[PDB]
Amino acid sequence: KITVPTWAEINLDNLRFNLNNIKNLLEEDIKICGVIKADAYGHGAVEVAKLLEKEKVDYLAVARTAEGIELRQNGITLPILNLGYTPDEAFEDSIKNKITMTVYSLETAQKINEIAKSLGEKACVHVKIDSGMTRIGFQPNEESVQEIIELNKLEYIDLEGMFTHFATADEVSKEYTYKQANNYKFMSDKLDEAGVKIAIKHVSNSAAIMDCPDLRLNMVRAGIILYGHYPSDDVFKDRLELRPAMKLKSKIGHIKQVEPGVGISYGLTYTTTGKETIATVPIGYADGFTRIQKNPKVLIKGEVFDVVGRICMDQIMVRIDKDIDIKVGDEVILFGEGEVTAERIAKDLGTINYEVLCMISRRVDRVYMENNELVQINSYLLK
Amino acid sequence: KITVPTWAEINLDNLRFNLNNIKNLLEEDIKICGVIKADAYGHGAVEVAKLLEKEKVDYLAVARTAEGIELRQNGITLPILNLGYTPDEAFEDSIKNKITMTVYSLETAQKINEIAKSLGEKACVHVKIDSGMTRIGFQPNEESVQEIIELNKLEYIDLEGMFTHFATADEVSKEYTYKQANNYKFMSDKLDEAGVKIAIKHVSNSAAIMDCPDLRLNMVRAGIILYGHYPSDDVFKDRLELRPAMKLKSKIGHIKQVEPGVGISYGLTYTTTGKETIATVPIGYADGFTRIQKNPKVLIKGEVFDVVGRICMDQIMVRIDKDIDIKVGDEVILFGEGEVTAERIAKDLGTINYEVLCMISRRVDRVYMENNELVQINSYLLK
Repeated sequence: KITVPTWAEINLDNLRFNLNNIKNLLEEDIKICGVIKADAYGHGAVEVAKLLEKEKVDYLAVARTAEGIELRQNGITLPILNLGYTPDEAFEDSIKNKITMTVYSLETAQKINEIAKSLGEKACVHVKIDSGMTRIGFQPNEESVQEIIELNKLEYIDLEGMFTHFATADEVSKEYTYKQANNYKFMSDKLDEAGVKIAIKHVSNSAAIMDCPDLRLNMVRAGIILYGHYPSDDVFKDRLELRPAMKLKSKIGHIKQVEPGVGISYGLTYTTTGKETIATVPIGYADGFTRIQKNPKVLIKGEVFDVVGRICMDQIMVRIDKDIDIKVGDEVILFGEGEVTAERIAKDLGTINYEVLCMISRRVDRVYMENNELVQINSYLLK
Repeated sequence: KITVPTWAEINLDNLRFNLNNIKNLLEEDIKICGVIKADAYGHGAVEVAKLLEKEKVDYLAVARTAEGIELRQNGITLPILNLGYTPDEAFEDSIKNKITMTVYSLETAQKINEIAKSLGEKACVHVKIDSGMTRIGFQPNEESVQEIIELNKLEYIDLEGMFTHFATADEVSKEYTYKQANNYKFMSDKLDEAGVKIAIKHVSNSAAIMDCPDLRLNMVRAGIILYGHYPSDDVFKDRLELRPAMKLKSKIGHIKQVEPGVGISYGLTYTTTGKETIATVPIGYADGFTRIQKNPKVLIKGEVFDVVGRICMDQIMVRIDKDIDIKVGDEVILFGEGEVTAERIAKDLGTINYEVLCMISRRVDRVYMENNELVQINSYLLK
């Protein structure tokens, strides 16, 4: 089966578990969007979507046209929303591929409308509101109320949805978040006033789903929690119980004994003290195991070990100070188990777990496990 | 043509320029191995090999079996070396695809042979000597020589080459490097003494190529210089002229004016002081524009601007203070031009230009320019 040295193992049961737990927090009538943007946060968008189809999620969310197109190429039938910007050049492909678009200007809706009209297709859109992330969206005002009314008028535009996103929900203070909600409420009340039916309204991310039950609306958007990681440590964790789905793994490729005072790797930034046992592992920075780390660690045979020297593009060196029966080809865990977590690496980096998950590079095959079985291998390099 | 928001643009003319100069440094006998591990350090391996084949390089190098196989699968016929570890699981595929394997043990060589025997195909190998980077390779001792002698005696092994790698060649002092060279010399002398023929002997990287003219053997391996970047700032730069080949480009997707005192993006880490023009660009950390950056910058319409806020997965915010005529849709350059360099980003990060080049995500399409013409677009996601 696995012919790569380094790979990412995704446990399907875990995803199933997480989602079901997610469901137990929701009333029968709240739609779930599974956010699988960025190759499903590194987990593999196509496979996750398949799973999400099996489990009857309502919506899928992507960041890019191609990302959605990818799923469609692989026979995904669920509804897809592109959470972000769609260049004019992609409008036509979006329509043809049934990618719901996000819009924050009437101008855009008009170009889209022109294209759909040409194709004799109604193009479906979701309107973003800027409630204070200040990233994309209509500003929450009367003009924008009018602009939206005009938008909804266009034929060849089906204004399915309206949504906003939250800056601060993962944090302890929800003041900004509720303030963000009112601004959305303002847009909602007004368009409703003007008789504009928007079928799906949604504002909640993972943190909001956990922390903020009064914010359901039509749909919620789950991202990180789907993969068994928390948004922050300040969310109400007891509310939702999670297993991480991913392990980053590798194999010992060389092991040897090194004399005292020998330097390792580029720059010779480490030297052995005494005779040391050194294992080389074929993962490096170009796999997404970043050189920036500083206190990089690995798990072998249940023991944590320090990565010594400079991390190379394709390789790392590890010191074996505990004594254990190891040999070339034994498995190594970079994160995903025990003490080695995406969270740990992230803290060391000063980034967030989301980035570390996303970091896994193209050449790392994604290997899928179900009921403790290898069920699927995906290469991004090979046919 | 380009339907993606964010792409990497590769100038072939630049690679050709870079190679030529490199070629200009060498005798009419010294082989070049084009080192294209990690998707050609991110520039797209297949396309880069194609060019390399066109300009007649001798050998190609990669980090993984699949990287080699990807090339083969794309019609590349040049000899390929996997500089790294090969798993047992991958031996059959290497033999079949004409991938030269690096070997640093007799035991692994026997295993290869046994496999080569059953396929009826001679398996071609290069032996790695550990001369002081302590990564992979034989220890340079007599016992090693003996084994190599033994190795060479195996039937479906063609021992084509021997090589080592340098830790500190990019440094001002070359004491370690020459020290490393001697160890190799030792191995090479002993083996000649034993009459083991060894067709290609090689040790030099880009740095050695530039500064260490005496270390050509049969072949030198060029990586970083091929892409028009320097291994370190301490090399003899003026001995080789380079143009960088890659540009990370995105497009403006939202512009707005922001009231004073208003927070942007995650955790509201930036607050607006007065009325500020803010552009939203569809690149983020999951494209490899890492969140880790303390001082992210972007260049638009000739001018550099600060990225403001925490970087998102797929999005950033840019503060436009100087006045220029900009329109949603206009191009944005993250790196590859002028003041915005990979080196800058690297310095900020605390890393090296090599990692930045590598960080480019799967979803960033690779766009190839020749003669000021777009000539090829590549999606890693579609088709």
